[PDB]
Amino acid sequence: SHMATFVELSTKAKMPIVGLGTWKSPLGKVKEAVKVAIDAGYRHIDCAYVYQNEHEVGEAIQEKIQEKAVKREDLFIVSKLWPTFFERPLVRKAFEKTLKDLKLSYLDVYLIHWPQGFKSGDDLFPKDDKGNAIGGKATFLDAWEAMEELVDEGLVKALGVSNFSHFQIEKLLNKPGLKYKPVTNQVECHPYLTQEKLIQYCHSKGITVTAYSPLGSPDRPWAKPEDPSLLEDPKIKEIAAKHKKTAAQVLIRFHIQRNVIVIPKSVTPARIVENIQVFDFKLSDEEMATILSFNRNWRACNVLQSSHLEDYPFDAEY
Ligand SMILES: NC(=O)c1ccc[n+]([C@@H]2O[C@H](COP(=O)([O-])OP(=O)(O)OC[C@H]3O[C@@H](n4cnc5c(N)ncnc54)[C@H](OP(=O)(O)O)[C@@H]3O)[C@@H](O)[C@H]2O)c1
Ligand SMILES: O=C(O)Cc1nn(Cc2nc3cc(C(F)(F)F)ccc3s2)c(=O)c2ccccc12
Ligand code: NA
Repeated sequence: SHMATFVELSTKAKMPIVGLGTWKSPLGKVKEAVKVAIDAGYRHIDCAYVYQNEHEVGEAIQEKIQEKAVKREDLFIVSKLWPTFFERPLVRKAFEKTLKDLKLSYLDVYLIHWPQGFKSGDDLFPKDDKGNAIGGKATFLDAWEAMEELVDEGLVKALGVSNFSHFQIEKLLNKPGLKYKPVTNQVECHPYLTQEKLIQYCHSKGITVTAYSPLGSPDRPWAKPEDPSLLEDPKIKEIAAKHKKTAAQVLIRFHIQRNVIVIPKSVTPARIVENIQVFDFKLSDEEMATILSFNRNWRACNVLQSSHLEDYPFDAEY
């Protein structure tokens, strides 16, 4: 039995510092993955409408609660609002489908998945005659206002953002009539993209950071052979070998020691367990400084041609 350390949010709620990622977790395999995770002691599950497996995640959670392996109050479930649903009636609807699929009566955190709004419709990635993203009318500011109502009604404990630059967070924080603040900013983070300035900014505002693709997302479709590879990095493995841990475990522990929440994905039971056995060792300061020095500003998660739309986040330095 394992328990991830808690990171305290500005709402005083306690967010487990390690969680289970579920993107690319196939139907069939994801339900068992969630169950294994829960038995191992995971309490934080990272989900999303756009991952299209929330119902199987729902099945697993429901079955675990019923068989009394875990209570709802101790689970920490996060999901996200996809950019094609920023318009107010759509925000409520998408949230309702997410909540239904997950068989929950409330979410612990509901995130804006990406800052840029997309054209509404029966289409997740609307594009033009080329492959250019088509933007929508409603902005993340519009969306947030609708999301704030979910909090007012007790349907969501807290709100957050994902893939936001500090400029975009500045925009949200200075928004007139702001009712709720983001408790986290979920962004790609790993030794090739250390996010030093964005983490500094977020923490200075009482906003935690959730590190996604911490293993370099080797199963991302668009991966290309020349693309860097964290898990195969010999310097990483070298440090791993020293602590009698795997490369993955070092890549997870890295975030823990920056007080950054981290959500590695796996559907392999052995790996799921391995990924949470990271509270029995420490990386030295020298090791941390070394790992930080690997920064290459390389984004594994940057495949969509969307730099023309107004709220594209990665043009900003941070
Ligand atoms: N925009 C966003 O908000 C956003 C974007 C990307 C990701 N995320 C979230 O963050 C999660 C993690 O990111 P990601 O899924 O891109 O990638 P990731 O966690 O960096 O890497 C997942 C890959 O690593 C493998 N793996 C897992 N544990 C391992 C271990 N101990 N040793 C070796 N290989 C291991 C997995 O294999 P198996 O499954 O075959 O074991 C899988 O192929 C996502 O699932 C999602 O929840 C959010
Ligand atoms: O979404 C995940 O969790 C993983 C994720 N990432 N990406 C890369 C993306 N790049 C974006 C850029 C914008 C932008 F805001 F920049 F316009 C908006 C939306 C996206 S999706 C995908 O293309 C994708 C496809 C299916 C399922 C998940 C994903
Ligand atoms: Na990492």
